[PDB]
Amino acid sequence: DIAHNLAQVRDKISAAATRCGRSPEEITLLAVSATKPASAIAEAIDAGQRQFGENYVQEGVDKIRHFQELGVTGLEWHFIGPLQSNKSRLVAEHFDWCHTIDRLRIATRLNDQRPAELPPLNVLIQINISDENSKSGIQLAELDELAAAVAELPRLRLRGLMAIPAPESEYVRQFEVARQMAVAFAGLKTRYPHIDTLSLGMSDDMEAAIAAGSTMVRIGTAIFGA
Ligand SMILES: Cc1ncc(COP(=O)(O)O)c(C=O)c1O
Repeated sequence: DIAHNLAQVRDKISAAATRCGRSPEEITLLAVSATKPASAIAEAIDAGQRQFGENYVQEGVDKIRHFQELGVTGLEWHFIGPLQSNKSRLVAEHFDWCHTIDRLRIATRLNDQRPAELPPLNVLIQINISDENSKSGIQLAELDELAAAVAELPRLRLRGLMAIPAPESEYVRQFEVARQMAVAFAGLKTRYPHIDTLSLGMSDDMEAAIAAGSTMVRIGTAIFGA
């Protein structure tokens, strides 16, 4: 039951925020609807969910067109998958957020392809904080340079950081890795304008990420099933 699962997930978010002295409103729930049908999204919308994350461009754009066509207003779509240059125009024309900026050329393409009448595309720079197997994300040492370049792109808005840590079962390591991101986020936030988003945490490490300072958790399985 999607409605029931949304309520249950929001309950555990709220508790984890309150337990570590944070307001529940500090945490945005991003419902990851990738691989799920539009009808499952429509259920979530009827249950009050408004922010959806998609991993594949054409799948996401098709859904966005579907709900725009029903005149369903007020949604926020986040592209959270790796972005190839040949699909950037579709992202730039349809999505509200992109979490996976890890090279300047893809950001400049998105900026150039973003219609001027739209709001600037909110972007996060993706950090490979702990996954030796992943091709995605930059090293932290590259952050200052990339953030500076991205920040001048007028049709993008740099909002913060994202990371997909390597899978980790120990709470202690989940926390310390998320803290590495939170420290980097805080340092960016002191010099850059409108840094307010740390996209960090999924179903299995949600509590450590929230304790560490995440502002946005990306939940799929716990809402829609795997
Ligand atoms: C970036 C990102 N966030 C979240 C998820 C899903 O998280 P979970 O199903 O563990 O809640 C995935 C896709 O599986 C993902 O690629």
